[PDB]
Amino acid sequence: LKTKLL
Amino acid sequence: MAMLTKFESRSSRAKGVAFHPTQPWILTSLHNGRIQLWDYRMGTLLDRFDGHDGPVRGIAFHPTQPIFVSGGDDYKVNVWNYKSRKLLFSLCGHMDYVRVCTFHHEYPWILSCSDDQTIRIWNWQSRNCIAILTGHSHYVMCAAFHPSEDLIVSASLDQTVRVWDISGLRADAIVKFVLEGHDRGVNWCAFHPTLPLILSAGDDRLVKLWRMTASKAWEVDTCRGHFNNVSCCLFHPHQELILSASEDKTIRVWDLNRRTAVQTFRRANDRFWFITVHPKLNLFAAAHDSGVMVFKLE
Repeated sequence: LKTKLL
Repeated sequence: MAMLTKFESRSSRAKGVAFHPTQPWILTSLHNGRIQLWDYRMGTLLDRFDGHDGPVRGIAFHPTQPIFVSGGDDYKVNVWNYKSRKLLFSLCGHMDYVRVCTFHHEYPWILSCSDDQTIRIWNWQSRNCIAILTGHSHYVMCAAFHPSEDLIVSASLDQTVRVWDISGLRADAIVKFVLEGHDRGVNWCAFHPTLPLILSAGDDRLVKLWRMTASKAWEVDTCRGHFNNVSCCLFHPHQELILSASEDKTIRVWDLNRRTAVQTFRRANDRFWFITVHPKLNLFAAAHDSGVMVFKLE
């Protein structure tokens, strides 16, 4: 559901 | 090309880095929510600032005032005075993670962009939002002011790069170009300091170079290499070179006019997230999974 969390 | 490493911080993952204009300091904003201030001449942690919950992706010094700005996954844009060592105020307004924040080189503005699909411009003296640029249909991963013209370039997971006319230095903003070419999300964009060129970096493992006229814009060429997402890219300010950094654990240098590979620098086990250049010196910094490196090239 969210991306680019790193 | 040779890398002359001047300083390495060892830490948990770093996301953003900012060079002070006159002192030998960098701010490094961390995934753990802390902001570190390092003296890279001595290798000392001068201070640490705690004012966000979660990652701090955006970080930037003001060019002349003792201020820095930070932007976080808590959606806040924070303005700090590093001399008094105080958080001055928070610009809340964004409705999802902040990906970038920076000061304008002349006007009292802060630029930020966000997963909420907007780019926002704030006046830091009046502490209000003066512009909200809409149009992207997914996260805005990067936005930057042009150094001499009233333009902003932005990059989005919607697979586009946009150039915006900001007008309204004195509606406020209109999209001038929409650049399509990347087959996947775009993570970063940059203006060349003097030529009408733009660089972008994507989840397609590519760095692309684009050129602008007064009326048109198109893709020039592609830097091929990288074997994972390209996190960041920039133009070398003093040589005809392109720099990029990637989750494939490399920083790569390419010729600007040919896009041929010049040099690849690797780390054994650290993804790269961000690269920046000192606003006055030939000095570069890169953020990765294990900290930040500050270096010169040849």
